[PDB]
Amino acid sequence: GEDDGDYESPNEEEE
Amino acid sequence: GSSGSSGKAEAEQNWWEGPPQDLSVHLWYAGPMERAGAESILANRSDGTFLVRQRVKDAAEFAISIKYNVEVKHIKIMTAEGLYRITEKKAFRGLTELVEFYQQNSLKDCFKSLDTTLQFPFKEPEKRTISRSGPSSG
Repeated sequence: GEDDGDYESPNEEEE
Repeated sequence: GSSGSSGKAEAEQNWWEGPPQDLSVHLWYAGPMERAGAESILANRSDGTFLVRQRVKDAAEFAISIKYNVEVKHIKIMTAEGLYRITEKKAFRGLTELVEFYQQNSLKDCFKSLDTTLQFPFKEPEKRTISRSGPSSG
């Protein structure tokens, strides 16, 4: 799809 | 696919002739090396090692791979008109700065997962809190 999170993800909780 | 071929790429051969400016200058460098190639590096080395690798998709793409939590982590670095940033909130001007910056700012800020910052590069770390400030530059 469009989204791609192959690497680590940044602060999610923190909008 | 959902698979990962096996490889070691173990071979010490330097057939170069005085290469010009290149990431090499930095105490940390990583060519097109694959995942395993990076993991092993940060896996065998001391806990907290890191380096700078480039992606194949876009020549102008870097990634910071560091070993932590009994596992090797990696980050995708962006590039805008000669820029460098891994987050939308934060943004840098050069790759070097982004690296020499994390060493002071725990990646935990952005990557809550990684509760650690660049401890040691690929070649060798620094000493005597050596750093180069950027006067009216950047």
